[PDB]
Amino acid sequence: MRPEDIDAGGMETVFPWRESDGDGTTVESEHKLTEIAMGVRNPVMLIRIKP
Amino acid sequence: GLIKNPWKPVVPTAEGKKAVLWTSGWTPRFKGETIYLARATGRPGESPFVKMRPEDIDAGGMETVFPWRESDGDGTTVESEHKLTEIAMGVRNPVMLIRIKP
Amino acid sequence: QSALLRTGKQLFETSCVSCHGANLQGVPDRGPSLIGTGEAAVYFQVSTGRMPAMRGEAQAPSKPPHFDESQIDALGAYVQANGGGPTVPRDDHGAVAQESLIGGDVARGGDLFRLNCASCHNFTGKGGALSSGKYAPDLGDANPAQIYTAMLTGPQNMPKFSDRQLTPDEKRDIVAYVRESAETPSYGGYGLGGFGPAPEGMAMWIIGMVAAIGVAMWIGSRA
Amino acid sequence: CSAGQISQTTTQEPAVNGVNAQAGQVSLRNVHLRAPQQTDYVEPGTTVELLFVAANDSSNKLKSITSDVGEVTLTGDSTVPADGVLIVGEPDGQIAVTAEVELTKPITNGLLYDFTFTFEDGETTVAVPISAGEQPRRPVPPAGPG
Amino acid sequence: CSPPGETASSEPGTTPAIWTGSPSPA
Ligand SMILES: CCCCCCCCCCCCCCCC(=O)OC[C@H]1O[C@H](O[C@@H]2[C@H](O)[C@@H](O)[C@H](O)[C@@H](O[C@H]3O[C@H](CO)[C@@H](O)[C@H](O)[C@@H]3O)[C@@H]2OP(=O)(O)OC[C@@H](COC(=O)CCCCCCCC[C@H](C)CCCCCCCC)OC(=O)CCCCCCCCCCCCCCC)[C@@H](O)[C@@H](O)[C@@H]1O
Ligand SMILES: CCCCCCCCCCCCCCCC(=O)OC[C@H]1O[C@H](O[C@@H]2[C@H](O)[C@@H](O)[C@H](O)[C@@H](O[C@H]3O[C@H](CO)[C@@H](O)[C@H](O)[C@@H]3O)[C@@H]2OP(=O)(O)OC[C@@H](COC(=O)CCCCCCCC[C@H](C)CCCCCCCC)OC(=O)CCCCCCCCCCCCCCC)[C@@H](O)[C@@H](O)[C@@H]1O
Ligand SMILES: CC(C)=CCC/C(C)=C/CC/C(C)=C/CC/C(C)=C/CC/C(C)=C\CC/C(C)=C/CC/C(C)=C/CC/C(C)=C/CC/C(C)=C/CC1=C(C)C(=O)c2ccccc2C1=O
Ligand SMILES: CC(C)=CCC/C(C)=C/CC/C(C)=C/CC/C(C)=C\CC/C(C)=C/CC/C(C)=C/CC/C(C)=C/CC/C(C)=C/CC/C(C)=C/CC1=C(C)C(=O)c2ccccc2C1=O
Ligand SMILES: CCCCCCCCCCCCCCCC(=O)O[C@H](COC(=O)CCCCCCC[C@@H](C)CCCCCCCCC)COP(=O)(O)O[C@H]1[C@H](O)[C@H](O)[C@@H](O)[C@@H](O)[C@@H]1O
Ligand code: HEC
Ligand code: HEC
Repeated sequence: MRPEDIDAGGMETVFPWRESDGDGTTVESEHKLTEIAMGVRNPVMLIRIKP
Repeated sequence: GLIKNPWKPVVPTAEGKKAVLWTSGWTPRFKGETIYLARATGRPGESPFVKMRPEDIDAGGMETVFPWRESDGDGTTVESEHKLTEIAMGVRNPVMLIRIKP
Repeated sequence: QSALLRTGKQLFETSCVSCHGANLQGVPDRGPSLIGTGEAAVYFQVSTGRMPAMRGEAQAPSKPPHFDESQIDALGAYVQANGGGPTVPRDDHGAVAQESLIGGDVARGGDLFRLNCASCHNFTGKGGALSSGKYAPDLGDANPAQIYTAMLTGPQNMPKFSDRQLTPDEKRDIVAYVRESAETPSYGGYGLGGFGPAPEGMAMWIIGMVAAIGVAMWIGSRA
Repeated sequence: CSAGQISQTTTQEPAVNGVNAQAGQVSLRNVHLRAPQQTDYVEPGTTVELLFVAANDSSNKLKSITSDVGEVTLTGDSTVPADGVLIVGEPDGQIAVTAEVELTKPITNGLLYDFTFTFEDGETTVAVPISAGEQPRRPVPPAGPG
Repeated sequence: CSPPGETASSEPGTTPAIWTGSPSPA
């Protein structure tokens, strides 16, 4: 995702993603993506503040 | 709640829906379908079923073979990972192939 | 070697000619022909002591070997020169390969053994009974070369696995599994043979119940 | 009980990938065809090889092979000594008589094809198989996801 | 009793034809 995606006054939930695990098509990638969605300290809120 | 009709058509074949006990993995799903005799060679992550030739088994040998279609294969993805498991866990799937001395 | 072929022939006419023929063509109703068997068959049958056989029963047993390594090689080379066939794998020094036959992957060897070999032999390589007077022996005595050559040729009612059916890489894993499952100690106490419910039941009846009844008889009274 | 007239051990055939048919005072052993295959058939026009060993026990005999899958051609002495044998084919593993076949009709491994072996005194039909020796497993192209 | 439909024959039988295979699901 890009900085231009969020409007001023919006909020999004974001997760940590590496290049090494994308496209959970294979079984190993599905396991890796399941791991980063069930992390108890993973989710982050991204906020854009009005100028 | 635990009473079920066993003679209920649930299995799709080349002749419509049929009961479980009349079918197996070798039943054609459409007319002219090619079912290969595959063998278990490698690890689950290394294409567990591969094709075979008449030249591989010699006189006085025996091999275990399974029904394998071109529509499954490798098991690299998650879609073909649950299709290669149903083949190996089928109740009526395994076949013994023997070669008789001339 | 020319000098090794002739020393292997003089060993044959004194031990083998009675049941296999002068031309290796087989004596009817005493023994089969030896054309096309190779030196792998000879190695397996002579090293383990099965040959020469002593009578005709349901199955020829194993026993102490009659010849040594040099004589075994001579006999093998003499047989190989009369039709070809499989050969025993060697090492870099021209000796029989033992250490080089052990594979890396024991898990793949294990599940190959469980599918191909555990039916006749046991889970871990113990005995198993066959039709009428026949059986599959224990695998706890054979060196890697013997294990390799057993499934390359097909000794008896045991099938043969060609190099195309089981490639000479899966065979190494199988032999590794067989060799490892024989030298690993039991966890949790004495193995009790490694057969399962039958030795366990007998041990129960002959130890636990005997001790319990003895203790009861000690505590209690008679008449 | 297992050591009577009928014995389970004395009747065992050798595992050799070949036939052990007899003829007139001649025993033929390890009779097979060499034809390295690439597809479902071995097309006509290709030449293939016939291999066997002929043994007799006591002073000479001539021989000639005929078949129906093309024509068989012999090259060599093609006679048997008293206490010796005649080796024609050298199967892979051995460290000169040769039998070649023109193969008018296509052949495939798994089936049996009739060959007639005729001597100066005896003649038999054999119905030989095809055997591959020390040839390794041929590569199979990998599959996809499906 | 003996199972009906389990009988030996004396018919020669022919060698199977080469498999062609209809291309796609009908
Ligand atoms: C309330 C009390 C309850 C508790 C009681 C328990 C007491 C018993 C044991 C004591 C506990 C010790 C704990 C430490 C365990 C340990 O450290 O672990 C050692 C290893 O030990 C075995 O390794 C042997 C080698 O060391 C290995 O090198 C080798 O590889 C391996 O070989 C296997 O594997 C191969 C594959 O390669 C195969 O080829 C091969 O065949 C085999 O399978 C070997 O095994 P194995 O032969 O079992 O040893 C045999 C045992 C033999 O046990 C026994 O006494 C038998 C116990 C059970 C008896 C019950 C049977 C009942 C029968 C009925 C009577 C039948 C008849 C009645 C019915 C009909 C009635 C009507 C007539 O001792 C011997 O050696 C010789 C005998 C000496 C032992 C004597 C001690 C106790 C005896 C009791 C009486 C004393 C009198 C004097 C005696 C001298 C394997 O287990 C290994 O896993 C294991 O790792
Ligand atoms: C105890 C004292 C009392 C006295 C009575 C008995 C004493 C001795 C008499 C026994 C007879 C001689 C036996 C030796 C001969 C022998 O060695 O045999 C030949 C060969 O034979 C096998 O092949 C058959 C051919 O040779 C092959 O050509 C052929 O092909 C093959 O055919 C099969 O195989 C083929 C594929 O090859 C298939 O094509 C084919 O279809 C088929 O399947 C053959 O085999 P098959 O027919 O199975 O058997 C047939 C053999 C099999 O041997 C046998 O004697 C069988 C052995 C069992 C003996 C009977 C035991 C009796 C029980 C006790 C008396 C009870 C105890 C009570 C205690 C007292 C209590 C006190 C109060 O002939 C017989 O039955 C012989 C008949 C004689 C038996 C008579 C006894 C019954 C009468 C009752 C008397 C009661 C007394 C008191 C009452 C008051 C071969 O392979 C080899 O092994 C073997 O070499
Ligand atoms: C299938 C069936 C119906 C069973 C009966 C079959 C049958 C005919 C039985 C014969 C068994 C025998 C003993 C065979 C040998 C020949 C023989 C001597 C015959 C009879 C001799 C005779 C008539 C007179 C002698 C007098 C006499 C009292 C003899 C003693 C014989 C005895 C007591 C032997 C034991 C018998 C027997 C069947 C025992 C079973 C025990 C079992 C099942 C245990 C299995 C077992 C095993 C296999 C282990 O590996 C093991 C390893 C480490 C610890 C424990 C065990 C263990 O318990
Ligand atoms: C006493 C009785 C059975 C009542 C009769 C009632 C009756 C007539 C009703 C009809 C029922 C019918 C039709 C009968 C058939 C019975 C049947 C098919 C099974 C039903 C189950 C059942 C009733 C089981 C009870 C069996 C029973 C009472 C056994 C007692 C054994 C006793 C008293 C022995 C103790 C002495 C002792 C410590 C012995 C030393 C050790 C030995 C050698 C014991 C024998 C022994 C045993 C018992 C094993 O099971 C065993 C299993 C695996 C390996 C070895 C052994 C073994 O050695
Ligand atoms: C004293 C104890 C027993 C007392 C017996 C007194 C009678 C009481 C039982 C009567 C209950 C009848 C229920 C009627 C419903 C009905 O009509 O069932 C149909 C088929 O009708 C029929 O032919 C009826 C035939 C009844 C005879 C068969 C019973 C005799 C045998 C089977 C013994 C049964 C005991 C079971 C043992 C239990 C194991 C634990 C010990 C098939 O339905 P089905 O296509 O499977 O669709 C549904 C799914 O969708 C849904 O998931 C679910 O699986 C079902 O609801 C299913 O019905
Ligand atoms: C008569 C008894 C003998 C003698 C003196 C020898 N052999 Fe052995 N042999 C015999 C039989 C009946 C059988 C077949 C059944 C079984 O295998 O027990 C065999 C088998 C062999 C084999 C296996 C061949 C195969 O794979 O087809 C070999 C390699 C073999 N025998 C070798 C051999 C040698 C080198 C002998 C001289 C020391 C010898 N046998 C003696 C019966 C008999
Ligand atoms: C049933 C038939 C089988 C199967 C499927 C396998 N084996 Fe085993 N085997 C069997 C018999 C009846 C015999 C005895 C033959 C003889 O004594 O002539 C054997 C022998 C062996 C041996 C040699 C014996 C030894 O010295 O301990 C080995 C090493 C062996 N068998 C191993 C083995 C393996 C690795 C198998 C699967 C890959 C296998 N066998 C299959 C019976 C049968």
